Amino acid sequence: MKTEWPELVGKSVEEAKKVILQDKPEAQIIVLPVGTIVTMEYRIDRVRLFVDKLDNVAQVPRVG
Repeated sequence: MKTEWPELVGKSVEEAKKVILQDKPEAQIIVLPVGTIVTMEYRIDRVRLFVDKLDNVAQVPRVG
């Protein structure tokens, strides 16, 4: 199972969603500002995108 998407740093949310859904059709994609604190529970189906002021992916997306 692919768990990380280093190739998406710098890319838009639209691009990131297209790629993650190709790779991971069940993905629940969540978009948060960089630095947002999340709760600890694990979801194998979730991929969070931490984005910058311009809605570009700012750090490597991972499952969880």
